[PDB]
Amino acid sequence: AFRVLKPWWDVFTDYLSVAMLMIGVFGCTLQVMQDKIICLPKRVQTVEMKGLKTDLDLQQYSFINQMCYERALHWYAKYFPYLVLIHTLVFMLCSNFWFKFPGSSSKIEHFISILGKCFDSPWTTRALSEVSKKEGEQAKALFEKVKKFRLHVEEGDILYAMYVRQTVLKVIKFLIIIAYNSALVSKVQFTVDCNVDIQDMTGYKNFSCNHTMAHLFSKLSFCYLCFVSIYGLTCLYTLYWLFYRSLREYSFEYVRQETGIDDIPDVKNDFAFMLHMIDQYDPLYSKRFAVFLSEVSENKLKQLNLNN
Amino acid sequence: PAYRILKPWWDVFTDYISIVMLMIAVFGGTLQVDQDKMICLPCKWVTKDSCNDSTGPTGIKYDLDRHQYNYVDAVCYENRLHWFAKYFPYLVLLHTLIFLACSNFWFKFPRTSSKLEHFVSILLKCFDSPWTTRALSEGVLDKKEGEQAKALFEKVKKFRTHVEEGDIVYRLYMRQTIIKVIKFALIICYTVYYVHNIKFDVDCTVDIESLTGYRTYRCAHPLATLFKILASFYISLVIFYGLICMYTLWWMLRRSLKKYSFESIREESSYSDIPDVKNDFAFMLHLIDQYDPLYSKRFAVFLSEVSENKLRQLNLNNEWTLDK
Amino acid sequence: VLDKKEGEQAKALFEKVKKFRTHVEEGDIVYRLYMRQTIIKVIKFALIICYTVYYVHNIKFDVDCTVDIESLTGYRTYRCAHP
Amino acid sequence: MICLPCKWVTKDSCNDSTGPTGIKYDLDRHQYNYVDAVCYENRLHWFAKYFPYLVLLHTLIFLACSNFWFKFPRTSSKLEHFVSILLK
Amino acid sequence: YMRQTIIKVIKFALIICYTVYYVHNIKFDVDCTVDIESLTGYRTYRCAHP
Amino acid sequence: PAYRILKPWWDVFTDYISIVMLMIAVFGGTLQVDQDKMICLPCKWVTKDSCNDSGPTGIKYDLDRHQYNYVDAVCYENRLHWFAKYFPYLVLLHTLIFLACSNFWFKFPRTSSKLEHFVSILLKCFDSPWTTRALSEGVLDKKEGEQAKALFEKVKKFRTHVEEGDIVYRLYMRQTIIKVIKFALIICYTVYYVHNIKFDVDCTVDIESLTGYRTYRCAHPLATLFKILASFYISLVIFYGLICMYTLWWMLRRSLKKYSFESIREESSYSDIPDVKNDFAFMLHLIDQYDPLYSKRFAVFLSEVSENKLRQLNLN
Repeated sequence: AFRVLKPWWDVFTDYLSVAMLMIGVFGCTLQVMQDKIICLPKRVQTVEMKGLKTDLDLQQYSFINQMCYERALHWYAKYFPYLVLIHTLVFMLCSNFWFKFPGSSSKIEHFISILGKCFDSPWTTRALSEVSKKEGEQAKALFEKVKKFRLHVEEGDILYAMYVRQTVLKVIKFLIIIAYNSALVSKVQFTVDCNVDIQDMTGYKNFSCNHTMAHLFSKLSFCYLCFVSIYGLTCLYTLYWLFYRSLREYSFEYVRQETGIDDIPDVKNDFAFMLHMIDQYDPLYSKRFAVFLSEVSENKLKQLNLNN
Repeated sequence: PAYRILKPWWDVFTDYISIVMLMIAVFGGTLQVDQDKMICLPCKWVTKDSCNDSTGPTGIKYDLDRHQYNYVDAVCYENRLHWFAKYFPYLVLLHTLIFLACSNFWFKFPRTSSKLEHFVSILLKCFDSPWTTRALSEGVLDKKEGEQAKALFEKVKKFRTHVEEGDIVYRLYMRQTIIKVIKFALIICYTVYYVHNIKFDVDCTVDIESLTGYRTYRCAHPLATLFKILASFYISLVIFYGLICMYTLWWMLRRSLKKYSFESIREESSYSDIPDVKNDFAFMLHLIDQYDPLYSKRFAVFLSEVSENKLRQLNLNNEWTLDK
Repeated sequence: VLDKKEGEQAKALFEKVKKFRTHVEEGDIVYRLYMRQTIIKVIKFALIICYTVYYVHNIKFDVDCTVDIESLTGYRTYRCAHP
Repeated sequence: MICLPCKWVTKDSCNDSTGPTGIKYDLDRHQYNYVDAVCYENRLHWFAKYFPYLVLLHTLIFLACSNFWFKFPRTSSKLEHFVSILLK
Repeated sequence: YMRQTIIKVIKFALIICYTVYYVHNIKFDVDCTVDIESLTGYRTYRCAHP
Repeated sequence: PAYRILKPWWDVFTDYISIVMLMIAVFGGTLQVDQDKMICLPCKWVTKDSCNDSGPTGIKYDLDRHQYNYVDAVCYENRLHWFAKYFPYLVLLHTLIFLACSNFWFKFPRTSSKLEHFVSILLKCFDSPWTTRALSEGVLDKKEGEQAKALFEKVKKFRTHVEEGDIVYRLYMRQTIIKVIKFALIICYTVYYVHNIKFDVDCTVDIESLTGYRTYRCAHPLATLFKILASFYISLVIFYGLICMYTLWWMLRRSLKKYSFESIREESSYSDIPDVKNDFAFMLHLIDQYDPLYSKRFAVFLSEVSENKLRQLNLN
């Protein structure tokens, strides 16, 4: 169960990444076959109009097309889809930066197993009814498991640091992408002027060329820019939610407002952050898992087991 | 897969219409990528940048190379051919993607997806439970069967407290339906207004007289009639999608989906303590009724505490045996 | 002979069959749908056969075209081959 | 649609009238392409152009008629319940 | 496993050596002197690899 | 799957070589279909109907594009060697024959049924707990004892049923022989005809009535690429043939129709395991060439002493 730890921003950015992959693949397959330039020499040799004869073979025309595709077309207009592909692959690889390192993955699996096991445990409902046998022994075992989890996760804070590094990397990459794409989006234009020196072959020096797939590349660039802007707004909201509330401290006072138990200790660092994650999924798991943390609940369960 | 119970006939209809519209998008996109050309022929005699249209017949010699013809084609395709004919498949594909995202947003949003999966699980394993059959039919029960029956009873008990308080699923489905209907309105306005601009014969006046020698060219867009019939088919499919979405909106407006009465269930069955459910639980129960009412018929068994007392009595008659 | 489990599941299946019969034998929505699909398929077959048989003779190889593009080409009538 | 001009026109009709030599038409390749496009658009019958698309539409209609039995939720639920009970 | 790792390292070394040595030969403008004057009429042509 | 157990290293090596040759055959076939042409220029200077070929200005041939296409097609069909045209199809056919020879062992119903029976009860003997009990050398479950006795009887019945005829061994030998002869013929004809894949081809096709020229010089675009593919195929066929000769030498090294259980009977307690023969011997040789643990775990069922320990322990 890994999808539970993914909030709305994580799946939103993932689907944005799939959209970016589709855009990059479409741009690449357009650039492989449809991308061509059409060049005509300048200053060439009831009104009856007559066409101008350039006195050029088809091979000379292809040669001019190539010289102007290489030495006149902007590199952005030729390598935009590959840049999109590379950048979105880096985005996809860094999308699960906080999911793939084995220690953090083990912490995720341990926390979700614990939270699901106490979710299935009826002792939570029994204790919530009390405040407001075999399963008792299972609840005691789950409680000592919760204490072991406290001794195993709460003292560390590596998960929060990895998440903040991943978010900062996403934000800085989005800034770079917006910057260079907005700077070079004006270079993708239909009519270009090509001044290569192939006069010794074709006889002309100045050419006017048309990038046939320039309107489509401009629309694709603007769509990719829109997707990048949405991705960056999502990452900026992620950073704002990261920073404006201290996620190294999880407070159970909101549970205390309606639950009488007050011996509940406040967890910190990794526990606090990933309980905030489960709160972002749904606060019910957190306000329900509150009852498994305090020690007077364990003492009450021990007394109940002794009486039974 | 497991969400097929939560998809009524309108959802299935819209899903298949979206599939056909996406097929139209892919077909038009491939055609516009491969064979979308614009064969342009210059007008020999012009009067104020307009073709004059003025012993066997002989061909008109234009003195134009193949590459000058290609240049004229590219210029007039870029400049004078209407944007709708050029970007019809891409706009269609974008609209299909928006429609599919709107339909499947609540299946991917974690806050509603968790509730939906919990509801589907505890209603299906409710449906195949033998206690439902034995209760609706109205001594000894299997130990595993009895423990499972009480486990699903407690699971329904906690699920009711977990879902009835909130209305996130109902509000999300409202918002998705409203967005889909306004998207249909926008599409059926703009596509219908701009569908008449996909014409076969287009005059182009692009001012490339210094590179070609002519100013006006009478072009011909080959995939104009085919794009026209594709646009008409897309308009028909969007009309069907919009009518289905307006039916969904009318269904959601007339009956308050934030309340659900088990009056029909509690009168036919002996159990008359089934409570009236509200909010999101009521909404997905209404959806299940739209799929198959007998699912909710069986699900109402676990909602009545008289059934709880009967199950507790039967389990106590089993837990405490004569021997012990 | 029969086991306790087999008897229990057979009785449960008996009640399931009775409830299924009670819930299904009320109406004929499945029969009506199958009828309607059959009639629609027959009508579609009839229309397809009529229009296709009528218009199949128009798929010819040599087609004479007269499109009036004399101002752009110089000729009026052309003979075309549809490969 | 390979279209060749009829140099001997007789009231909008092809007249169909010393080594042999080919007839010079004095037409560019692009004029030929324009003639092909116009005579394919205007004078080719709509059946010869849209026969496969009509066949595809008819096949999809037939498939929809066949599978609307299993796609309609009420009848799909009824058939699934019947299949489950009869298999059991 | 040791043999596979050794072969992979050796293959990497050879690939890097030959590819770095020969990557400069992928140019755009190449001059060809093929001597087809009997058939074409010219001897030297300057080409361009797309 | 279930048949990977009876596939030794030579078999899997030949399978991987076969799919590699299938891949290069598909590549060559796609190349032949799409980009296989030949550009033919007429020889303006001729001598006894041969290509004399004695600010420069290009030579005018006064040939249309269609006359050039006709010359290309005629010289391609006539004066281009059949190897340079049908090499990928020949490679595809040879690869299909090799794959059919490799997989006919699995498809023929008699041999496939025998293989399935062998694999099935080998898996069952692996799953048998009495295999572990016998290999270690207490308490027996009734179901476990019934399964063990049934497996012992099934082993005896199957041993009697298959040791009479060696159709599987004979089929495998025939497949190996056919594969090695195929490799010999393939390497001979491919080595002979590889030098006919040339770039410059002089064609004299006698189409002077239509084109006006007698002899033409053609360039085959996919000539050296096809030559590289032919050399790669020759290397692959040489590797396949060396593997096939090793497999044939494995057959002829020792009688695969006679398996001796001497080493296992010396290592294990049971020393009465008979020397089985023919198809059972071949099938056991194959799993010995995959993993000797299978024979170690399965030899306990053949021995009567283990049956004597079985009947004593079942009685207890």
